[PDB]
Amino acid sequence: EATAGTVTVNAITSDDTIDGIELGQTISISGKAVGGDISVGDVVKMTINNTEYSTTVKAGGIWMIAGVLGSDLAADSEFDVVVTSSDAAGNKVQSIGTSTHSVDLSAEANFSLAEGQQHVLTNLPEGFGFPDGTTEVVTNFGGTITLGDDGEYRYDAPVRDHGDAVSDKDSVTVTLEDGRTFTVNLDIQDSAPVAVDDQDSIVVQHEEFEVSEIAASWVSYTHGESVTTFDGTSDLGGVDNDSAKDQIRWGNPAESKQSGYGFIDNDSNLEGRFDLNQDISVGTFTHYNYPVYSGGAITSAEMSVEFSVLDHLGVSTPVTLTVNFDHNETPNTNDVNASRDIVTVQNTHVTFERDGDIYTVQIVGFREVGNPDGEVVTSIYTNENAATSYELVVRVVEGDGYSLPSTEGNIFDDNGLGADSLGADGSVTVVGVAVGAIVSSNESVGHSIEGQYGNLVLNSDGSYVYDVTASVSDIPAGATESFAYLIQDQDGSTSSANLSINVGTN
Amino acid sequence: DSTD
Ligand SMILES: [Ca+2]
Ligand SMILES: [Ca+2]
Ligand SMILES: [Ca+2]
Ligand SMILES: [Ca+2]
Ligand SMILES: [Ca+2]
Ligand SMILES: [Ca+2]
Ligand SMILES: [Ca+2]
Ligand SMILES: [Ca+2]
Ligand SMILES: [Ca+2]
Ligand SMILES: [Ca+2]
Ligand SMILES: [Ca+2]
Ligand SMILES: [Ca+2]
Ligand SMILES: [Ca+2]
Ligand SMILES: [Ca+2]
Ligand SMILES: [Ca+2]
Ligand SMILES: [Ca+2]
Repeated sequence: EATAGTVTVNAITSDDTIDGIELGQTISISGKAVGGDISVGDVVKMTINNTEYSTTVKAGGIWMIAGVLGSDLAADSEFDVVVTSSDAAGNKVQSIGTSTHSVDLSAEANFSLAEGQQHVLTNLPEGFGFPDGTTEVVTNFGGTITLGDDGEYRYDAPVRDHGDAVSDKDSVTVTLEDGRTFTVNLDIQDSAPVAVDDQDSIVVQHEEFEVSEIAASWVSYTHGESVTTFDGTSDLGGVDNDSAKDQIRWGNPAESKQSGYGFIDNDSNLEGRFDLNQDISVGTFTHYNYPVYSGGAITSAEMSVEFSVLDHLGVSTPVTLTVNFDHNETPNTNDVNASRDIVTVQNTHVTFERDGDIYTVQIVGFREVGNPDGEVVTSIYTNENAATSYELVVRVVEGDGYSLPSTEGNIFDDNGLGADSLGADGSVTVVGVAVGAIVSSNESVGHSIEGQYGNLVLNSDGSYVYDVTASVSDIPAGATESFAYLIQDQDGSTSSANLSINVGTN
Repeated sequence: DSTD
């Protein structure tokens, strides 16, 4: 009985698997046959996909099959190799080896492509193609890969919500009749809007008025005991250049003197002229707070601020601004802040005509003396046994004074540099706005916000209104406002730009 | 006594 040898088969190609390129090639198959009665020249046979391949054992037990079809090896993943040998006497024996290999005719093609655009697919894997008469495959997301006249493959990337819980990696597998598959993976990239800077301008009018001296008179009051009105004196209020009754006093003194108000006009500093669109002090208002017995104080008092405006024909127009004050002479306790007395001035106005145009004098409020740029308030607080003083600020404006100088627009329009680009996602709104150069999604859209020279209301649809609040005197040459705004698309992409407003005077 |  002859002695069988060892039959071995080497890996089928380097990685021991038949891929889609090897599918169309002729593949060498090799191995060994050693030991037992195996001799050089012995027959080597194997059946692969129902085709027999044969060779012989060479010196050293090497055996090799020149050319096996890749298609056969792709269709048959396991086969036996049989070697027929004999011994001296002629006793036969068969030595058998078995070979397995893997078959993977797939190839993948990976892309990362912007949404809402058509893209030519470059560097597709070798042998990529559509079967038969196919000119279009539909992707998992409903996109299409289309074979064009020019032989190029083009992908129409759908728009995606890149913020939701669904992957945006599209895919499609092409299958060919020979068994090859091609999987095209298409990572759809998000798009974003592009905000473009905007330009606007506004001009604030300057206009000098010639005005007479001011005469301020306390003309009426409600409640109070021992109420008197009088032209101011050195002892009570200080002196002014007229005989109008600029002082008012009330109350039964419970320690020393009467409480009241005094108003000393600004005739000398004004030098007989007003300016349009300019905070102006018409005089100094002093609140004299003394302790008076309960119930002896006014609750309101009215002061007429009278002056004439002269035109270029020499015609004088008399003007009377009525200023109403609400007064609270509060109960006095050991609490000094609670014991303070409170004056509130009302925001009244008066309109007058000069040279065929109307102008409106408006009460602004109280401002601390010596502080032209300080805060203006409408309520002031004075300790018992003290007096506080404030400039009484007005502003004169063209018209009926229903609105300040303003300009409007929409940041989505072309405002000098082109219209904002919205991106493929759409649903773009303004989600943040702020003065300066930095902006984030915030809670100022649709709100009035304070700039350098005015206020802005920018809404989510891009519409804005800017109005100048600053006094003309505080607007330097080349004054500019700039607000940064942030827009946001359907799935969260954001872009910022700046709304620049030129603020001039003329 | 009671002043304002
Ligand atoms: Ca291989
Ligand atoms: Ca091929
Ligand atoms: Ca032999
Ligand atoms: Ca087989
Ligand atoms: Ca193998
Ligand atoms: Ca294997
Ligand atoms: Ca998604
Ligand atoms: Ca998107
Ligand atoms: Ca987006
Ligand atoms: Ca005067
Ligand atoms: Ca006087
Ligand atoms: Ca006076
Ligand atoms: Ca008091
Ligand atoms: Ca009080
Ligand atoms: Ca404008
Ligand atoms: Ca813009």
